[PDB]
Amino acid sequence: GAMGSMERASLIQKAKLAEQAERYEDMAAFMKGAVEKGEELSCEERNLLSVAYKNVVGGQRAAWRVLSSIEQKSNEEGSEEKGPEVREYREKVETELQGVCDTVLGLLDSHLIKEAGDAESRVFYLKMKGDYYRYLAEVATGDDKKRIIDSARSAYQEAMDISKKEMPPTNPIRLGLALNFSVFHYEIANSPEEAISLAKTTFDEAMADLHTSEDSYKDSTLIMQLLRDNLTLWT
Amino acid sequence: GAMGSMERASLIQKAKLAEQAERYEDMAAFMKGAVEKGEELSCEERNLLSVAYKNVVGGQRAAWRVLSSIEQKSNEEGSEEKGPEVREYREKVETELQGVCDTVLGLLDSHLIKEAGDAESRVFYLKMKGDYYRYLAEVATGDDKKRIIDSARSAYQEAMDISKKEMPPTNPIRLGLALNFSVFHYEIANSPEEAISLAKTTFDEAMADLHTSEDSYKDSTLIMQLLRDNLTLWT
Amino acid sequence: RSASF
Amino acid sequence: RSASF
Ligand SMILES: [Mg+2]
Ligand SMILES: [Mg+2]
Ligand SMILES: [Mg+2]
Ligand SMILES: [Mg+2]
Repeated sequence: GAMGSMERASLIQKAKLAEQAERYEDMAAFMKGAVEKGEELSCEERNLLSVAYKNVVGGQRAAWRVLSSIEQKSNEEGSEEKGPEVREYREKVETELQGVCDTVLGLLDSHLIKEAGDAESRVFYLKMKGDYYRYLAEVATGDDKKRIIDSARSAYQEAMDISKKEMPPTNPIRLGLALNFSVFHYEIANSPEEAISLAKTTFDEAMADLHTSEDSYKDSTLIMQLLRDNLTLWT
Repeated sequence: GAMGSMERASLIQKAKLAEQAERYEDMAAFMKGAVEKGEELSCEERNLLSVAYKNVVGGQRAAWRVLSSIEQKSNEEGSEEKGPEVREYREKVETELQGVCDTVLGLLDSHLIKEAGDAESRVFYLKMKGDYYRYLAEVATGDDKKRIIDSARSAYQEAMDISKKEMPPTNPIRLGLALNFSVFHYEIANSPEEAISLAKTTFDEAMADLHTSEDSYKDSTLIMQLLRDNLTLWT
Repeated sequence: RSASF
Repeated sequence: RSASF
């Protein structure tokens, strides 16, 4: 699209500047242009792709939640009717959020996933696919909500199978994938016991592997603390 | 434009939702649509207009500063040349920021200022005009930088004359105008002594007027503390 | 309210 | 670095 005329290395360099500037919309557009160059992404470029859209969709999800809450209060007994404006604006933000999710899923399908052969790239993109279907599931209500949930579950499950076969239990991608799949179970699939079992098992198995550098120790234990935090919240 | 089909009251209601959602781009577009309805703005609508664009341009100014700093380091002795990407992206953000400033100044000129007859509305819009020319001055470098500075100074000076004649020294609009004009003197016009004199005089004159409600007392003293803070920074 | 990463 | 309002 608009990034077709810019060099791939320049799109990557400008994505790093945009992150420094906290310009995450720019960053995602730069990284979308870099992806559309057709070459596979390095580990550092995959992380930039992830950071950019996580921040874009993270703001949209936060706004959607503020508007959905206002809307639900507007639909209670005794609340005065204020017209269609709250539903209209909630729908406006919701449509934008879905558009970003579709953009990400579109990049994964054309053609990041089918070219990823290594475990680290393939699990990373399948986790992303699960995450962004999960963001769609947060706002889904119609006849596709079941199918959206199952697309999230399917992508997470495929990533889990690969990561258990191919990665050590302390690998940050494996840990982050298990954390988010556990959040899927708890928050989306109404399976809080499956969420808790997954989180406890993932934590204990990483704990028994920590003894195998101080730098990687710090990376894994950071994510294990998130599993711990959730377990404390959930039990 | 795109808000031409929406009711004025609906644009105002959606601007308040966008603020709750921290969706300041939406908020400004809603408030720009409400302005273009052609009716004068109430005090509450003027504040919404101000909040929306302050947040939009505030993010752009923060990003511009991060990029300008990187660029200046790139232009020092011993720094390796990285290509045109930093200057290109700094220019991209700068052009966007100038576009928002031009949008605001355009609203003030067509036709908010010429219809504002009361002191509170007229000083409010003239202060805004001074603020947004000041934001242009922060990034100006060419042959128009002198003229941009003088447009900022002229709008601030006209607002000051009205506010001293027409408002009490404790009025929040008068206080906020004097604070920002003092920031103009210090940061833009290279007149730090004029900045300090204006801040001290504005503070002392408000102090002698505080004895004239607890709610208005809290409003004025909040802004006086900003004058105090700056004086401590500047001396 | 759950944390993701 | 100066505060505005
Ligand atoms: Mg291009
Ligand atoms: Mg149980
Ligand atoms: Mg319209
Ligand atoms: Mg002196």
